[PDB]
Amino acid sequence: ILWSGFSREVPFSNCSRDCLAGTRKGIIEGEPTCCFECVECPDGEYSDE
Amino acid sequence: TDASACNKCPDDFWSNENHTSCIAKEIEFLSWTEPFGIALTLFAVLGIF
Ligand SMILES: *[C@@H]1O[C@H](CO)[C@@H](O)[C@H](O)[C@H]1NC(C)=O
Ligand SMILES: [Ca+2]
Repeated sequence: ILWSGFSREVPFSNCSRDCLAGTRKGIIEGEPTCCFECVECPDGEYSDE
Repeated sequence: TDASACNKCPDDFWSNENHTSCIAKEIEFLSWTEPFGIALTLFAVLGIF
């Protein structure tokens, strides 16, 4: 597959970039579930995924 | 109500137990009017006498 006719990498077509391990998804009012924020986890809490 | 995310309380203040409204961080020092402070100053005055 030549993606745009010349490239070789799968394009990124997500509304928001994936949140990191230390962060968690946060909603944005008026936007669908595919669009979220990357609010950091509070102290005493962790996230591995 | 229906708050998407919790907002940061000002620096001088701190949130209460229900996280509804945040109040000022309690000042703290050995007050002259405090019972311990008044007892210590009474002891010092009696000793000076
Ligand atoms: C929660 O605690 C705060 C403390 O200031 C106060 O608003 C009240 O006692 C409790 N209830 C609500 C609904 O805030
Ligand atoms: Ca909308």
